[PDB]
Amino acid sequence: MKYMITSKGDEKSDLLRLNMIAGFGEYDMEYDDVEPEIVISIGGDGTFLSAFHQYEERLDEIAFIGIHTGHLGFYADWRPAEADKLVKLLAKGEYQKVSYPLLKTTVKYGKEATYLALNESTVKSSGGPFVVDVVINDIHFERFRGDGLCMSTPSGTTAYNKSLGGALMHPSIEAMQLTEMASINNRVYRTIGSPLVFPKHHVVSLQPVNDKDFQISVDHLSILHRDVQEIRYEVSAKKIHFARFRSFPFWRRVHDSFIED
Amino acid sequence: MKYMITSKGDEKSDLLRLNMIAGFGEYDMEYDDVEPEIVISIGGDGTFLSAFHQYEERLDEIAFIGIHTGHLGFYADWRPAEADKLVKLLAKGEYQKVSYPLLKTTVKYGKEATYLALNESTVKSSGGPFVVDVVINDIHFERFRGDGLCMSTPSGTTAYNKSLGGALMHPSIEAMQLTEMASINNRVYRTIGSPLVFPKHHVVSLQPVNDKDFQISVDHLSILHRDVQEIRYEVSAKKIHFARFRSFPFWRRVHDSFIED
Amino acid sequence: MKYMITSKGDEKSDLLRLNMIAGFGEYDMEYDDVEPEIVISIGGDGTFLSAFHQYEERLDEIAFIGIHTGHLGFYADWRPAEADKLVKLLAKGEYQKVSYPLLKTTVKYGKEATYLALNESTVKSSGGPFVVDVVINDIHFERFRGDGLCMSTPSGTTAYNKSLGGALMHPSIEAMQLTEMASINNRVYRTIGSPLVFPKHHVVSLQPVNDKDFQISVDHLSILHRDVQEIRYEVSAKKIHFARFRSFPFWRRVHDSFIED
Amino acid sequence: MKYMITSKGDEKSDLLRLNMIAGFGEYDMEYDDVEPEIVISIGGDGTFLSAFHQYEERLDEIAFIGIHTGHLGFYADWRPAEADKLVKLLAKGEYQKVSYPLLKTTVKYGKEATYLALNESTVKSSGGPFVVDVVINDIHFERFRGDGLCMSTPSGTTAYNKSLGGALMHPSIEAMQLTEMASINNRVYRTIGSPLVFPKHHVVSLQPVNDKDFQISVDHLSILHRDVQEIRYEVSAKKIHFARFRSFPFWRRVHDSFIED
Ligand SMILES: Nc1ncnc2c1ncn2[C@@H]1O[C@H](CN2CC#Cc3nc4c(N)ncnc4n3[C@@H]3O[C@H](CNC(=O)NCCNC(=O)C2)[C@@H](O)[C@H]3O)[C@@H](O)[C@H]1O
Ligand SMILES: Nc1ncnc2c1ncn2[C@@H]1O[C@H](CN2CC#Cc3nc4c(N)ncnc4n3[C@@H]3O[C@H](CNC(=O)NCCNC(=O)C2)[C@@H](O)[C@H]3O)[C@@H](O)[C@H]1O
Ligand SMILES: Nc1ncnc2c1ncn2[C@@H]1O[C@H](CN2CC#Cc3nc4c(N)ncnc4n3[C@@H]3O[C@H](CNC(=O)NCCNC(=O)C2)[C@@H](O)[C@H]3O)[C@@H](O)[C@H]1O
Ligand SMILES: Nc1ncnc2c1ncn2[C@@H]1O[C@H](CN2CC#Cc3nc4c(N)ncnc4n3[C@@H]3O[C@H](CNC(=O)NCCNC(=O)C2)[C@@H](O)[C@H]3O)[C@@H](O)[C@H]1O
Repeated sequence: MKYMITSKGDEKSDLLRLNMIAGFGEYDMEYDDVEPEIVISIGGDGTFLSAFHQYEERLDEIAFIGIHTGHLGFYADWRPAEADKLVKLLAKGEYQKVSYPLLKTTVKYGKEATYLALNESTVKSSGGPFVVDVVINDIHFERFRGDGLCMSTPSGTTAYNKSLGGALMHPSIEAMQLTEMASINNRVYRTIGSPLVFPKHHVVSLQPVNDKDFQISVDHLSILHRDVQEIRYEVSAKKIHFARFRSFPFWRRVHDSFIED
Repeated sequence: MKYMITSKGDEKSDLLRLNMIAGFGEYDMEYDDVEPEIVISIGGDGTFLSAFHQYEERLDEIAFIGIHTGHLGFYADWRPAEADKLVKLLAKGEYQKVSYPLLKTTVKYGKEATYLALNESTVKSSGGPFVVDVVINDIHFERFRGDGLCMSTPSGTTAYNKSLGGALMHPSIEAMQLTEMASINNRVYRTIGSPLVFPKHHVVSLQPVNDKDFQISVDHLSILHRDVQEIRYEVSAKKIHFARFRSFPFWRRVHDSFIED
Repeated sequence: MKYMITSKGDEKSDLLRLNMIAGFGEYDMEYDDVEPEIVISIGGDGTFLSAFHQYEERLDEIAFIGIHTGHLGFYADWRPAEADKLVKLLAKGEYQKVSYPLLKTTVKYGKEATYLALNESTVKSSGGPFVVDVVINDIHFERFRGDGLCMSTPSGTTAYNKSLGGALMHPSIEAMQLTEMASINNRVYRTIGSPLVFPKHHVVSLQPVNDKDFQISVDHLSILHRDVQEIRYEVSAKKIHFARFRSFPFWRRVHDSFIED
Repeated sequence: MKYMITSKGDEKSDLLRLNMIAGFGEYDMEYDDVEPEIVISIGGDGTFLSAFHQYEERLDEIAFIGIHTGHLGFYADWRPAEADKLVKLLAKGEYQKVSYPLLKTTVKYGKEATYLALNESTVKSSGGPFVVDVVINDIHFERFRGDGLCMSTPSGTTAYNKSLGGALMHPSIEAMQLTEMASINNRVYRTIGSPLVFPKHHVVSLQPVNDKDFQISVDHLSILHRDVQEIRYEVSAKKIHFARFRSFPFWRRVHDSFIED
């Protein structure tokens, strides 16, 4: 159907994109980057992230495919040499779609802004000390003092979540995971420490205690928010759809990226 | 209906059991510890664990209730002073049942033995070095060298799993979580490090590399197994049912047990 | 001899300062905040830190004493009710001095600036990704990718170092300790992970790989540095001297601050 | 002078030993495994550990050298191909000696046994729960509940200590480091969590609370001790001496063993 291709912008990725476009010209494939049904990302995981946010308002109409030009990307699971075979299989169709959960961040002021994340959503202070009350389904759970917090999707658990001590979570689990960044823990201040895994329909809310300015980052897009009254986290109802042409299981993907390949 | 009561065995718990029995005599409640429909545990989490394994062959016919005589137990969420009010509400009935996932361990030899866990199932070596290949859905994932491994249920994540760096997982998530015990990690030997969370129908298998003798512990019941060929982990199809009479959410339970109460 | 007193600035601390000054008027004690020999800090650990940096150019001529107005501070080990007994013992003299090691940070450009730390010296990126080569005594040790790094004094190991997984180190050990902040670790990027403890005369140097702008914080005083060519860490030759009037051992101080008091 | 050579016992190591002996026959070198002045270990770190304990009663009269037949050992820093050049340099002499601190474990009963460790000394329970009071210089510091504890030398910090979260410590620092094994931490039971680094002349003592049987392991030599009244740890006055023929710094050794080589 309709398709488009984003590139990292370097020489290698642009040429691959041009060759794939020329290969798509030899089928009934129309290039359309306004209402594509197939979005192809050529680059790394960052490039795939940019492609996701570029089309986040049409997630139900789009299937994503990643090609990695450098080393294996977690979302870009195709080597450049397989691009010709990918063009052919994609042209025919009859591929199966695979869906991963997403995370919804809502920021309220004193107005409401919402964001969608594929990796994670983190919160820090705008300079001063970060102090927030953590409220789970309207129950006050803890007062957090430290560098910040990170709320991860399942496919995000192998990213920033992993470096903060979080657990790696299979993407068929509709959940989100909260991890701490350097929390204070003494006789006066104490947090849970452990990562927390939340199911669908649970709401985690952050409430300022003193400072109301926070730096919020959704998939490394970092925005300063002033006069913040609440940050709410929940598993989104929207999902990202991947076009898959062969078996590449998640735990094998994890093995290749972290153990050996 | 039919019911029975287990006690920690100390003076305080025995007297509470006797008083509850006398209180049950004033209703249409028959004491039966062969085919009870209600099992009451008076003691700590250990006592509740013993009650679970005592009746693990009738989990679908039984609802559990825990009373804690010492401090708050995670499974024993009733104070002794509320025992009279518990007798009354239980006598009427019309309570709602709450189900938690369980973990199935299978041990093969050179014959098959299976176990059911409510907290976790761990594996260590019988003295020599512990070395196992970790296989996920028939895919070889890693070779583990270290002290041992721990596979946790959701309600178990606040137990041994928590002390090994695992994530705390809400019990409505049908999953199991694998955590490492002091793994070797240098240029020659390397593991994933991070905890792993597996959904229903995923099978994690441990395969010996050299030594075939392992000490396997299911809910602190520790058994030596010789001539072991495989240990398989998967989320059980069986579930434990709790009788609940009021709202005591999991994250509030976690807050009380770890933050403050 | 000569003395001065810094206060947190709230009502409670100002009144305590005024009362101690009036008590010092009844001895041969001259108030002098230009060349004091005794510096008294009334507040928390932050107030003590400010007092240290206010007089860092006369460390060999000054002994410090901390009074904590809120909860126990690690450096402020005197309760306000003991202020009168402290005035008396200090007026007589014949107290013993205790010395803690300090950390020297040197920043080079493309010029040289040096800083002295009592808790720690940390480095982050000015927004972009933080990537530095870590060089130990002119040996290239690792390339670090992550949120940042923290170099701690011994008395600092119970502060930020503690929240990043570092070890707690007795202050009689002339050393410094380096800990990571959320490092990337996969098949392509890998760091040591473990904290590193360095003796006197060892030099740890950070060298930029791409971005040359870093946010450097010495005892929570955070400064942006542009066009950075090198950050060098080493145990200082200067030491801070505490006046002590009774036995309050470090591990007891640690017990009171973290286990129970 | 006098010398002897221990081998791992496999074919490769025995032949190397025989060739080195024949090479030593061509100098004024007498083979003597009763009172050697030079001890050569051919194998891995385990083989070097066995050589250390074989001659622990003559540490001041002996210099050690390790040759690694498999991958790089931390104590065995010579490749087999350099054995001929090692024979020659050792025959001449005029080499410089390098000393590493050691750890002294003392076990008291209801009699006294002492052990010397080069890597570490650990303590576990003989089956039941491990519960000990931790006393630092006669000050009660904490009650530990968990799997066990590990007290490490500096050169041991890259071994078991590393896998338990401890810090890596340069061997010129006369110290010992204590790390936890899976400690219980909730509202009722709490430990320090962080590793602890102790200087020379500090004494750490473990005192049983209930069970008095402990499994104590000194450099992987594991002994059951019954009727235990106290386990005392302190930096030994004895030191191990290494013969060094060229610069191979500790942090380079660490880089090669963990980052890349
Ligand atoms: N302190 C920290 N430690 C560890 N990770 C941290 C971190 N701070 C942020 N992040 C993670 O970077 C994401 C944003 N960036 C693109 C990516 C993607 C990714 N997504 C996944 C996934 N789902 N699973 C497995 N690997 C994944 N990756 C892998 O990360 C490696 C690069 N990481 C870097 O940090 N660069 C420096 C700053 N970031 C960027 O400029 C752009 C690449 O190898 C890439 O392939 C965020 O969304 C965070 O998650
Ligand atoms: N090194 C280690 N560190 C941390 N935990 C470890 C551990 N080794 C094993 N275990 C856990 O003990 C369970 C078995 N025992 C009864 C319990 C239950 C429990 N279940 C839950 C739950 N689901 N959620 C939250 N808290 C829970 N608890 C809390 O543990 C505290 C006691 N722990 C102890 O270890 N005693 C010493 C040895 N064990 C026993 O004799 C009996 C009590 O406070 C009890 O209330 C196992 O199944 C493991 O999980
Ligand atoms: N993410 C993080 N997690 C943990 N600590 C972090 C951190 N970021 C920074 N720091 C540490 O704060 C120091 C600077 N601040 C005064 C202090 C002193 C201190 N010194 C010691 C010591 N030597 N030993 C034991 N406790 C000590 N304390 C204890 O820290 C508690 C407050 N901590 C806070 O963070 N406030 C928010 C930001 N900071 C400030 O505004 C002022 C007080 O209880 C105080 O008594 C820095 O130098 C860092 O070390
Ligand atoms: N759960 C655990 N996780 C991590 N380490 C653990 C551990 N349990 C115990 N140990 C450490 O094994 C030592 C005893 N063994 C010889 C060694 C030496 C060593 N010494 C050093 C040093 N100073 N610095 C850096 N590396 C060093 N090594 C490296 O350890 C690798 C093997 N480790 C193994 O465990 N084998 C299984 C059991 N042990 C043995 O049969 C024999 C080899 O690569 C060897 O070269 C102990 O003394 C402990 O320290």
